[PDB]
Amino acid sequence: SWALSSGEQWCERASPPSSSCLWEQCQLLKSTSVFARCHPLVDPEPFVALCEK
Amino acid sequence: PPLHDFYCSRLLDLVFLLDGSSRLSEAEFEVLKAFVVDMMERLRISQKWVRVAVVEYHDGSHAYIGLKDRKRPSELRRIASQVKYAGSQVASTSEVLKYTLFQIFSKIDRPEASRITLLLMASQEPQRMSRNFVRYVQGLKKKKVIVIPVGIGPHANLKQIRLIEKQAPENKAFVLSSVDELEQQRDEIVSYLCDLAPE
Repeated sequence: SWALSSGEQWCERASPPSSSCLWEQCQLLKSTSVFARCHPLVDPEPFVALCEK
Repeated sequence: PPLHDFYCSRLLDLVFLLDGSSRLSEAEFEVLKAFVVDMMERLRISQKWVRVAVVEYHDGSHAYIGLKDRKRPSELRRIASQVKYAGSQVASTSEVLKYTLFQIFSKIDRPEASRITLLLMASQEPQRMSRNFVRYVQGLKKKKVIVIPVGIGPHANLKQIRLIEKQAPENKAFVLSSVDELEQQRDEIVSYLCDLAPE
């Protein structure tokens, strides 16, 4: 809904990619000591979820 | 003479358990030393009112200041700031608990005050070394001792935390994510300790 078509470029409805998705290093956001300092400020759950994706 | 705002000038017996595992880096261990120094700075440090003892455990107790020691509080500050960084690969909560139960608090001579142990865990003791953990916690409970676990780091064993609380009415856990939170919660911790004031 926020696409801005130009004269030479015309917007087309973008759709979610048609694809199908163990490293698991994303756990560092909640396991490493340095990262965990942020847990009081910002919840790492969304970030780790995006990392899993 | 309170340095900034607080002076818990009441009969008390206090022991610290600065962790010596490698999980707390050199800077983190220095922050912990700053915590303990700034903590005792706001207490009436004297055998008459407050007894302070720092016991670094790196798989073996390394008591630098004993609760029986009688020296100038400035000297105690200096010693606390001078606690060396062990940097051991594995600490032992059970070992330090046994040390405090048998060799530090086993010869009651001042019931006027209370017994409080600040277990500042920052690493997971191997399960093979946790055979007598509950036994020592209960034994300290019999001796009128309140254990205040502090889960400093993310690796701080949390199963033992709230398990010390489970086997006691007053055992309160202060689970933190980093040593930085110690400065934030210093006032809260000293307040909580002074709620259980022996007067």
